[PDB]
Amino acid sequence: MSKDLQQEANLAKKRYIDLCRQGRIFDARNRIIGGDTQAWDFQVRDQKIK
Amino acid sequence: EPPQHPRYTSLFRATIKNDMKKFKTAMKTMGPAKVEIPSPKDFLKKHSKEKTLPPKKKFNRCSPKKPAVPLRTDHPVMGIQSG
Amino acid sequence: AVNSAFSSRCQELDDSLQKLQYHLRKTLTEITDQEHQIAALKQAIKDKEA
Amino acid sequence: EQALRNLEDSRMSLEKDIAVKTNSLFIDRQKCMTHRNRYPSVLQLAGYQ
Amino acid sequence: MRECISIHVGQAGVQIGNACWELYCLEHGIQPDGQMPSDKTIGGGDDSFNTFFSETGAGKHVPRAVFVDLEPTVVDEVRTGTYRQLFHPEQLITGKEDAANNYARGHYTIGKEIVDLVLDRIRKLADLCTGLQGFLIFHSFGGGTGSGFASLLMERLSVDYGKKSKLEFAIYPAPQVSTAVVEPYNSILTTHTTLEHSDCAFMVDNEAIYDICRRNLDIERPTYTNLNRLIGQIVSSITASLRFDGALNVDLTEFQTNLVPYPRIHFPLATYAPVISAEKAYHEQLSVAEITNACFEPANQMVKCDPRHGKYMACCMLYRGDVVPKDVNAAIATIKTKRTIQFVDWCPTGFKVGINYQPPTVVPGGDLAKVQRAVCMLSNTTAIAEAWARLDHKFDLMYAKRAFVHWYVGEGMEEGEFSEAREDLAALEKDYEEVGVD
Amino acid sequence: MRECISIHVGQAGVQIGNACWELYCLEHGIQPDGQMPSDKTIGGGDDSFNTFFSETGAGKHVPRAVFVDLEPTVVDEVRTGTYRQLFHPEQLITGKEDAANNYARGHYTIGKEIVDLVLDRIRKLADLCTGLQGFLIFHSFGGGTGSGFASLLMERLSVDYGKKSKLEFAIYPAPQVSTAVVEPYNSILTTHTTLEHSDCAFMVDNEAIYDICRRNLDIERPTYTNLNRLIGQIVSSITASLRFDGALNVDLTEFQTNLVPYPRIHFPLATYAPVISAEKAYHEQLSVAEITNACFEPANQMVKCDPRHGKYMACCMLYRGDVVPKDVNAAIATIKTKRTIQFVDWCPTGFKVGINYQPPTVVPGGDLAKVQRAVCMLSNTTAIAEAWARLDHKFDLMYAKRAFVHWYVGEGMEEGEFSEAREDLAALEKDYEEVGVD
Ligand SMILES: Nc1nc2c(ncn2[C@@H]2O[C@H](COP(=O)(O)OP(=O)(O)OP(=O)(O)O)[C@@H](O)[C@H]2O)c(=O)[nH]1
Ligand SMILES: Nc1nc2c(ncn2[C@@H]2O[C@H](COP(=O)(O)OP(=O)(O)OP(=O)(O)O)[C@@H](O)[C@H]2O)c(=O)[nH]1
Repeated sequence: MSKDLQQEANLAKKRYIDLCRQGRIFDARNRIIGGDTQAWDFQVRDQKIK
Repeated sequence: EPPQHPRYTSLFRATIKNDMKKFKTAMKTMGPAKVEIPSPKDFLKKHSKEKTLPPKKKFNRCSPKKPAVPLRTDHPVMGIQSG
Repeated sequence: AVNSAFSSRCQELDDSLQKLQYHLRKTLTEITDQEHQIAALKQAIKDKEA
Repeated sequence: EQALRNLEDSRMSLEKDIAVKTNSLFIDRQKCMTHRNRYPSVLQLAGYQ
Repeated sequence: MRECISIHVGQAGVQIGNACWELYCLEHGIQPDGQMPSDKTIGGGDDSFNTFFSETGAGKHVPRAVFVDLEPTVVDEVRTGTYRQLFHPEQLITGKEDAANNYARGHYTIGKEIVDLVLDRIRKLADLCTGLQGFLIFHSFGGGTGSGFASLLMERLSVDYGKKSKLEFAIYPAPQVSTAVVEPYNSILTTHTTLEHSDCAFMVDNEAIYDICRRNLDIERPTYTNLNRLIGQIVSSITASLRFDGALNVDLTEFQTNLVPYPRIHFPLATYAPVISAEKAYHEQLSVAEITNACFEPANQMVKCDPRHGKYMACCMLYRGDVVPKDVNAAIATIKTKRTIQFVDWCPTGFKVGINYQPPTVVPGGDLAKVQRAVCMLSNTTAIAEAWARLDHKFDLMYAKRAFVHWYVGEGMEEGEFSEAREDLAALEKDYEEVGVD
Repeated sequence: MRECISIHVGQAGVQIGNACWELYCLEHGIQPDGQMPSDKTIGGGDDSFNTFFSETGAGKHVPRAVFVDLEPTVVDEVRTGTYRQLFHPEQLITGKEDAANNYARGHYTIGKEIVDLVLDRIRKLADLCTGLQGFLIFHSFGGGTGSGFASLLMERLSVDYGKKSKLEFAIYPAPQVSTAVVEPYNSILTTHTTLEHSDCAFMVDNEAIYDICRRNLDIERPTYTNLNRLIGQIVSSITASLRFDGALNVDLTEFQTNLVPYPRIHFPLATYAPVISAEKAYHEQLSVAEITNACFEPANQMVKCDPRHGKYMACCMLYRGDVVPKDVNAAIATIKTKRTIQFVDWCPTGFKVGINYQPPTVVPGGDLAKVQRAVCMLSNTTAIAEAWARLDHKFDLMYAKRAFVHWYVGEGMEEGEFSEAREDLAALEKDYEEVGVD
């Protein structure tokens, strides 16, 4: 029966990327311009000093 | 009288007989019977003993089956209309 | 959201393991070199006694 | 030789950490989601409406 | 299914593949050991790796590529690298004798006894594959071993396998920089051989690659790793359609059908728009419009050709990341209505859009940007003939004074095949203006 | 019931046999003492050993194999070995005079007074046996004591017992390697004597056995222990049908009825597919497909013959391990679809598949692979005539200048018998051509 549960688990993955995709729908709303991009450069500018 | 069966040359005579002898660089390698000491006689002749060999050829390469791309600005048939 | 958080934590833990083994192998190599050097050092001491 | 001894102390700390972390990963990677699969479905949670 | 095989020839062609497969292991989270963590992704080899790796029951992701060289120097060191356990030892086909930049020596002297070995690899890789859309040929025109050996094998894989695609990628010779003066010899030798057999040959020139680095990436001091990263990013971008999905999914078959207008000429130009230093995109914004302006900005191309000196035929754009059709169709509508971009009148539309939702991810210890909206701009224009025009006047002099011929006639070649290529080349240019001429 | 008899002639034919029961005792767990643990497997001699060993009420597994030798050197050292307590003293037939590589010396001078004694072993083994399907003859064409002695005894066992099979196994003469120049003499003598009596003669060659070793087994310096291990594995696989069962069970009679097309020619080729190093098997995968491709790869055969130089008649597959009909029948169907594989049009089907569930086990102190799916490739083709045509051009050279004849005419022969063998051979290739000609 566990195989029926894993195909339930991957469906639980599908709904969540749908939860994610609506997040990415609102991410695109934010990604008019985003902010985690700012966070990324901090490490990039950090290592550049190194 | 049994005729000797014509020795079938499934290559062999052609290849394997000549293949044994061909991959052989012998009569050469450990050393000669002696070094033929070059008596002071001569050397090459005014820049002789060269490798230059200008050949003459035009040999065709394989076939580009790939046919001509254009029709050199020509026409197919269009515009056939009937009232 | 519970399931998502669990998955993220597990991934971080795996990364930590990777770093650990990375350190271990070079520790191994370094100690081997150190031992060989100290043996050469005793030999040099006797040679100097000569 | 002192530095050498310090090196073995470092490595022994390392392997103890290895064992601890391996145990933790086994536990959480095994028990949780395997039991979590039993989570019911939305319609029967709606009561077979 | 949707899988292919990559090939790496020429001593240059193997370090580039290394970085590509180095890049490829990151997006799949491949540990250098060869296995996934306790996470359930291993099986009958059918997952995101099935199109790229072969992670069979042993759990080891086997890359679907064969690395071929003739000098053991580089291949032994990578055999002592970090992922050498991943790489199959005899897929790293090594050699003991070089081609000495000689196309023919790499085509006649040693290639005969080695191709049978690699052909065994091909068929033993052919049998395990299922869909096998085509091949990835990584090489170089100025191939120290790339020129001669690739030419023979691509002939051999063509004759037995003529029903699938063959994708060619080589560094275009630098227009004014030459690390070899015999490089023109084999380069035109390679081109004329491949024209009737190569399916899609894609080029690149390193000078403008360096020029980009200190233009926008602000790196006045880059490295091959950086160069390999961006070409590795380039091939990663075109292969993301195989990896992930998007609004629509497109394949090399569509690429082939829609990009090449007519036979022979199959030499478009790739380009990646969001090439910027991280700190520059830090306080600025990137969107579809400006990257479209940037991707069509003439100095952003890696090939020394002015598009205003030529005319456009085809353009393929591949948006990887988060996009919406609304701005995409509007922006290109502005682009289609742009005056300076001189498309040939023969094509009403020439635009092949590819959409992939997955954002391009960074590489640890990298240098690139932080991209949400990425596009690889593949395009074909008439401004390319100048390069071959640059090539011929170089060759016509040096051939007329027949330099280095003693080398090639010494090892058994002769002038006729050299003669053939020039009108074969002259055929190439004379085709280029007539397609330009409406 | 299901049993057979083993015969070992030639001083080099005994160490190879020695390994067999060294191998055989492992998969049965036979202790070198000669007894199992206290667990109840003893009786009148009826269990997995009953087909091979004779563990009577005394409880000692007695191998059903007579080792005949003409020099007490190697037979006594193994008589001082590890399993000598298992072995019957005078079943280990020792000898006091050599044949000096002379066929007729072992066939006339000394074989007379020895064959009567060894025949006593055969009948005293025959009487205790019940079904005794056939005989296992291990020898060598360059048999210093194999060639001459076997020829006489095989004649004698043929005339008294013509109602049962006799299976012959000899190292084929090394094609381009000759450790003895008289070898073409006695070899052609053996062949013409055996053509009208031998049931099924199977050949192997040492060179290709080593060639495999440093190709995929990755051993640049193996030993006889490995070489004997490989062939001992081969005979173990063919005897697994006697030992264990499978999806279907086959017998040497089926092998005989279906392999030999017509009288005379009974000389197929055997091969083992899963030949790989332990580590290579570790991070790779085994399945029916690739081993089917590997087993039909031309360089995996142990005989210096190009299959594309000839054409196929029969192919027998002995799948030992876990396989299903589905992939097996699908894979062979694709093999039938292959065009390079050239079976003779006389046989639409020539496929004899054998399935055995038991996985091939490893040997302690061994170097073999990890086998879950094995197959033994018994196959006969027309590309075999090269071997004899290699012998005759050698032989016709010496015979015209009649070297070493003073040795042979010295101890009592003439040239007529040497004459017969040449047209006896000349029949073979003229038979080979006609069967080769469709
Ligand atoms: N794409 C790419 N090209 C390179 C790289 N390094 C050098 N090159 C250039 O590409 C050419 C490679 O051709 P070759 O030099 O003949 O290399 P090869 O045929 O593999 O073998 P060699 O003769 O030993 O060098 C060189 O002439 C360089 O100018 C690199 O890392 N990547
Ligand atoms: N069958 C077999 N042959 C071997 C082995 N090792 C080497 N050989 C070769 O096989 C040949 C064995 O035949 P012979 O030399 O005639 O041996 P013999 O007939 O038992 O008696 P001798 O003439 O005394 O050696 C040798 O010449 C070797 O070249 C082995 O382990 N088994």
